[PDB]
Amino acid sequence: HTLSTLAALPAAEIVRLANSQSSSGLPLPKADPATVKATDDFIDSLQGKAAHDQKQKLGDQLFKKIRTFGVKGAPKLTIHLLDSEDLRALAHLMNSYEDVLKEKVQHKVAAGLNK
Amino acid sequence: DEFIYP
Repeated sequence: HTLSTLAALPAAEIVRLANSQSSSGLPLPKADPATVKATDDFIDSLQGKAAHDQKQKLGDQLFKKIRTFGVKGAPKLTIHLLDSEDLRALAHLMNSYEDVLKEKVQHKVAAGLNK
Repeated sequence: DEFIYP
């Protein structure tokens, strides 16, 4: 499994593979548990809000993270990710698996989805 | 730059 083949999977499958430590070939670092719990508490905090309100609040952290990556069209990429992925899994890529997230964003830039 | 969900 390469980084690009992995970034091509849904966030929930990338994260599922991370936790099932048969990781003899998974280009993912060991997640920090204080970070994993802060992200899960954050997502817990959004349960019960309007879908629209949940994507805006997560989008805030997500857009800031894509702008660090150096990619143009980070709003459009941010919206597309929020509409195409599991919110909780995406936040785990954002805070814990940033390089996979970047490989996934390059896949979308390749589809002209930032334009 | 401001991020907003439509």
